[PDB]
Amino acid sequence: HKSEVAHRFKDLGEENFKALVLIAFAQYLQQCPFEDHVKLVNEVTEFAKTCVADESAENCDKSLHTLFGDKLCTVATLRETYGEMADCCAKQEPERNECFLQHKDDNPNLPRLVRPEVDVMCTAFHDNEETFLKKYLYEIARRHPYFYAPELLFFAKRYKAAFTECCQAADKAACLLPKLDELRDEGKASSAKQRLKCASLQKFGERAFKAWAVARLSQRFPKAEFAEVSKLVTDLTKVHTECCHGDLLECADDRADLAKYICENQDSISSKLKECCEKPLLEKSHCIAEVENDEMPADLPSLAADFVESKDVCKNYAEAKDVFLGMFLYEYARRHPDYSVVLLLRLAKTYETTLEKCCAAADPHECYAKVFDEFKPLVEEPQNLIKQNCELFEQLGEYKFQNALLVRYTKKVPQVSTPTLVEVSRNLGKVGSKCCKHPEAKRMPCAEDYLSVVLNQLCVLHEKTPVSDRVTKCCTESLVNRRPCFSALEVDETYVPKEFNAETFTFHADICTLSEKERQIKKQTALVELVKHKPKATKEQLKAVMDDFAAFVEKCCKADDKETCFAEEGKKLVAASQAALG
Ligand SMILES: CCCCCCCCCCCCCC(=O)O
Repeated sequence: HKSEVAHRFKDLGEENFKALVLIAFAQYLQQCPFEDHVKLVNEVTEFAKTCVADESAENCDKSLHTLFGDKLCTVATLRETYGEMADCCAKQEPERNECFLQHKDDNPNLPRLVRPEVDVMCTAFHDNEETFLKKYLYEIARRHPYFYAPELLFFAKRYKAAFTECCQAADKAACLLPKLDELRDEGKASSAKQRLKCASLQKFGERAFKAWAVARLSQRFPKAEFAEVSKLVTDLTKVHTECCHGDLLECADDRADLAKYICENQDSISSKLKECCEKPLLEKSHCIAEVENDEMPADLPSLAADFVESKDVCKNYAEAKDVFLGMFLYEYARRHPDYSVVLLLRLAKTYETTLEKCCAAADPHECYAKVFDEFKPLVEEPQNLIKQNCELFEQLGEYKFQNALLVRYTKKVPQVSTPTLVEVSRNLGKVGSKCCKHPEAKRMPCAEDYLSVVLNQLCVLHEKTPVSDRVTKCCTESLVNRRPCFSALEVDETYVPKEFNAETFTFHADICTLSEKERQIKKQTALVELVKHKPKATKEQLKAVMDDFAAFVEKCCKADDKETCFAEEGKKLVAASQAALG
C-alpha cells in the first residue's frame, strides 16, 4: 500500500493500535516516565489518523521502522538518559533500528512491583479505568522487553475482565485475589516458555528444533500429509528464528502470513480450526497455537510394516536420512498424542542409532528387527512415574504432597539452598495438581509443558550460583536427557550433616497469626532444615516428629498463654526429637 501506518491502523483498530504503540515504546525506552509515553502514543495516533484520511499526507509513505526510529530519536534526554543508545541515531535505517534492538535490556534494575490492596485497586479502577490499566501495562512492558507485544495485550484484556467482575462482588478479595494469582502464574509460564524456545534454537540448532516441531505439529494435525507438515515445520522454523531475533514487525508479519496460509489450506490440515480462522487479525495466530488435537484418522496402518519389516528401509534411509527420520516421527507422533514430545524424540533418536549400526552389517533386516522391543522400556518409564506421583498426590493433598517432595529432593541435593528447595517443591506440587486432574490421555503432555519451565528456571539459578556438580550434569545435558537425569539422581551419601541450631527450631507465636501461605512456608522451611541436620532419618522417624510438631501448634496457638507455651512446650519437643532421631 501507499501508507503502511494507515494500513495497520485500519485493521488493528484505534483501541488496539494505541495499546500496542504504548507497549512498543515502553519496551525500548524503559527509563522514561509514563506521562512521557502517553504523549508519544497520542502523537503517533494522531499521525496515523492523518494518513487514514489521505495516504498521501507528508511522511505517510515512510516505512514503520523509519517512522518508529525517527520518533525514538526525537527524545531529548535520549543521550543523557540512555547514553550509548543515542549513538544509534547517527546510523541509517538499516543499522539504526538494528542498533536499537541491541541496546535492549532484558533484565533492567527496576523495583519489584508490589500488589496493592484490593479496595485501593478496585477504587483506582473505578475512577480512572484506562490510565489504571495502561499505567500497569507500561510497568509490565518495560520490565519484560522481549515479551511478544500482542500477547501482552491479550493478558491485559484478561485483567480488565477480572476487575470488571470482582469489583461488584460482595466479597471482592475472595473473587479477585485467586484470579490474579492465576493470571500471574500464567504470564510467568508464558514468559519462560518463550525464553526457553529461543535458547534451545540457539544451543541445539535447527535440526533439533525441526524434530521437536514435527512431532508437535503431527500430534495436532494427525490428518495432514507429511508434505503439509513438512511445509509448516519449515515456515514455523523461520517464524521462531525471526521472532527470537527481536524485530516486532518482522515477527508479526511472519506469524500473520503463516496463520492465513493455515486458514486457507484449512481443510488440508485440521477440522478444529473453525473458530480460530474466523477470528480477528490480532487473535488468529494465538488461537491456532492453542488449538486442540484433531481426531487422528481412524484408518491408520502399522509402523512395523514400513520401518521394521519391509526390505529397503536402509535403502530409503541412506537416500535421505533426515526426511526418513522425520517420516518416522510424523508417523509415530500423529499416532500418539498421549506421549510427550521429548518421549518421541527419545524414540526417534533410538531408531536412528539402530539404523546406523545395522545398515552396515551382513543381514540388516534382522539386525534392526527387534527395535520396537527397545521402545517398551523407554515408554513405560515416564508412564510409571505419572501414575505413582498422581496416586500419592491423591492420598495426601497438595500441601502434604509438596512436603513429600521436600523430603525427597532435600535428601538428593542437600547442598541446595533451603529457600530454593522450598520454592522448587512448591512449584512441582502445583504441577501435580494442574495435571493429575486430567485423564491418562493428556497427563504426560501436561507434565512436560510445566516441568520444562521449572527445570529451566531451576537451572538458570544454579547457573548464577553453582552448587552441585550433579545438578550441573543434568542441566547441561541434552534437553532430551534433562528430566530423566534428574529422576536418576540418588540420595547423596557424601553430604555431611549440619550442626544443630536451636534458633532454627525456635518458634514464637506469630505463626498462629500468619496466613496459610506463610504458616506453610514456615513449617516447610524447618522441614528442609530438619532433613539437612538428620539426613538418615526414616520416613517413620520423620512422620513422627512431624506429628508432634503438628499438635504442638494447636496446643500453643489455641491456648491462653502463647509465647510461654511456645517456649516451654517447645523446649520439650526439641529435647525429645533430638533424642528420637538419635
Ligand atoms: C532437631 C529436631 C527439631 C524438631 C523441629 C521439628 C520441625 C519439623 C517441621 C515439620 C512440620 C510439618 C508440617 C505439618 O505438620 O503440617
